[PDB]
Amino acid sequence: TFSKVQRFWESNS
Amino acid sequence: VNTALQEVLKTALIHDGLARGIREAAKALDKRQAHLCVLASNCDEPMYVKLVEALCAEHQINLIKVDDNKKLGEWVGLCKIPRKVVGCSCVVVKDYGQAKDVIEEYFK
Amino acid sequence: PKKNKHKRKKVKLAVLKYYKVISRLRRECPSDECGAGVFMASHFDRHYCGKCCLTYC
Amino acid sequence: SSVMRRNEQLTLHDERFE
RNA sequence: UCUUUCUCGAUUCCGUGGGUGGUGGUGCAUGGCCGUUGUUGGCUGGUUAAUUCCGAUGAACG
Ligand SMILES: [Zn+2]
Repeated sequence: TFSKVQRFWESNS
Repeated sequence: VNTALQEVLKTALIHDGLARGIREAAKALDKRQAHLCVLASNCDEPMYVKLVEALCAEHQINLIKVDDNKKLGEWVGLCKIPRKVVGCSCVVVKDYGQAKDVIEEYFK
Repeated sequence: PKKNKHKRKKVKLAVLKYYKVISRLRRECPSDECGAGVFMASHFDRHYCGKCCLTYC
Repeated sequence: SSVMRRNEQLTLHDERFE
């Protein structure tokens, strides 16, 4: 279980 | 030999590859993309008469001599339909698009 | 002081002075967009070129 | 493209429209 | 703009006519379009004392 930090790294609408 | 020259300048006008004026002719000549050059023989000043074939031979370009300039000018599209009749003394065909083969083995 | 229009000077064969006999009488521009055919204007104290202002004094 | 033309009396320039 | 030649090259530029004339101005008719003539619901950010400031972000009834 990973790639949630990568999901939160994308700071765009 | 003029009809072959006429059709090769006509297809140069079709493909927009020729350059009109001794300035544009010389720029096409010395940048090593020219294919053939055409010089009028009805010239007064002899300074530019002799250097054009020197430029042609320095860059290995063939040359065709024409007696008239106004006929050459109206063939290469310097007139609009004609009211204004102007003619050029030098024109270089940088690239082509049957009788062009006749021209190229007339060069040899 | 009427609005006269400037007439360009019809210089006789300004083309036929950058070459001899072969080589270039003037310098060649070392620019990336153009060069080696764009003749380098050499005025009596300075220089002047075509496009991207590669100027030497 | 059309179907009819000026038919005869020669051509001068084909014109580059593309 | 006044000297010095570097470049783009037909995209041209000089003069003359009581003949039209043009980003011409102005008045009439003219097609569309705004506005003009009730009722009930329903937070990534920096910032200030403060759910503070700026910054992205809906439905029926007569
Ligand atoms: Zn140069």
